[PDB]
Amino acid sequence: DYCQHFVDTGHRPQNFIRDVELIRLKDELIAKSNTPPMYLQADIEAFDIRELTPKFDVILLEPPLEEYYRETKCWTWDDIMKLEIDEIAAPRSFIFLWCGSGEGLDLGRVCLRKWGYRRCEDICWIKTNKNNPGKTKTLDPKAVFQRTKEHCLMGIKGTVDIDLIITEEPEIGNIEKPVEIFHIIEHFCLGRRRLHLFGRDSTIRPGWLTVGPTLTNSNYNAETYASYFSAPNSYLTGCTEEIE
Amino acid sequence: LFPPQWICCDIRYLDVSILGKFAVVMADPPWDIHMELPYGTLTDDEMRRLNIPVLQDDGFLFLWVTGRAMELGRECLNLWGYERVDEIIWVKTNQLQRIIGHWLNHGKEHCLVGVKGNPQGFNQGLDCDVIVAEVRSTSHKPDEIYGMIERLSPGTRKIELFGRPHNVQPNWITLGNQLDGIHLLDPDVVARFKQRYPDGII
Ligand SMILES: CNc1cc(N2CCC3(CC2)CN(c2ccc(CN4CCC(C)(C)CC4)cc2F)CC(=O)N3)ncn1
Repeated sequence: DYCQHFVDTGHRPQNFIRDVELIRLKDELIAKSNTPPMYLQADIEAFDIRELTPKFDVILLEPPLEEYYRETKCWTWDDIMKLEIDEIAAPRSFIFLWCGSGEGLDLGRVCLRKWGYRRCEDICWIKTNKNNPGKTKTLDPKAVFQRTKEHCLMGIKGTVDIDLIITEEPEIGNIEKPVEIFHIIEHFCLGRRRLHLFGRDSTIRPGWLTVGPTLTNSNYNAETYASYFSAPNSYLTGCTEEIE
Repeated sequence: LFPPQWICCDIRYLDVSILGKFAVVMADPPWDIHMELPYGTLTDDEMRRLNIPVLQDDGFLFLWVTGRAMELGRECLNLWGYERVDEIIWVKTNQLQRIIGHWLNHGKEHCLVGVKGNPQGFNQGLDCDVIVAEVRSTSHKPDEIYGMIERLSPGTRKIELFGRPHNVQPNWITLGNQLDGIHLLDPDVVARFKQRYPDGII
């Protein structure tokens, strides 16, 4: 049907998905609850991660895979898997790990278990090519099929939305992940201590602490940050009215 | 012999050695996922114990996974001697082309792709890892996957495990316990079957 058609015309099946009640006040409660954005330039290879406190309710981990530059310092899964993520994750906490679409779908699960998480949801970023159908993909040798998506694995430890993200393939060498991942995360109401490892200037954002090597500016102060969650704010979901 | 063949049986106890080698294996097993059960499941060990490795020397395995079977299927895949090299997802739509564990609503189904040995002469790259198709009936896999498999490895012998009567397909041998008897046509298969099951009962 549609896979016969992609072998015909160059349009990925997902080019044809359409539409891609008011939970709007929720977004207002996230926005009122949101800490000011904090950010910190740090070479995470060389950075004692422990210096990040307190312990985080949510970690979004977007390490720069060598596969993202399949056309244009890359981390191997060797490197990622040595991160001491378990040291900064709150006893009950969540992780969202961008795994790409190769070995990462396997190695990333080794990581989720190495750090104490169970996989909860596999969220797929499905990339349409409505604006450049005549440009197929240069496959990994191991590949059987054209690879046209990326996976973001969700993990939990301790005790409304869909698992699909449909957008158009970024330009070769643009590596930004769909901003929609932040909405999915924020709508879960998991806690207000949110950490984005390997974020960039372009990803800084209210409600989040961003740490990554390419940041050009930093404003992080552990005491200033900690101050945002002292009582009576320690346990808010991020989705409630702030305590007066 | 090109046309549909099938064998009603318990895949646990059937001697799959008689069926020979297959360029492609597909299975949509009844994993023992988070309780429920509108059908009878296999335990983890029975899935580990399945005799997939006799079925191929070089070729591909297509393994449907859901829930915790996403991790368990990766284990069986590796124990059976395969390496996962791809992963197809099916996006479930309605007849007007819109989309239809605890934390998120599932819009998709996963099918791991595994390779074993050194398959040669395959049209790797023709399709993409995404299927979009209407849900024809509950718990049914979309026909598009057979198209993708045929394009991948045209003309070759294929076997489906845990298929149901609608899954019968040219070039395929379907195994399933709700199938209508035993319909076989390829002589060598009919030979090793009569030699192994003279009185025809697993
Ligand atoms: C005991 N040993 C056996 C068992 C055996 N069957 C075992 C029972 C069998 C038919 C064959 C198939 N099943 C079934 C139904 C649904 C699924 C889930 N999946 C998930 C992915 C989708 C969405 C692509 C598609 C749906 C899996 C299943 F497995 C429902 C059903 O009724 N029967 N055949 C021989 N030996």
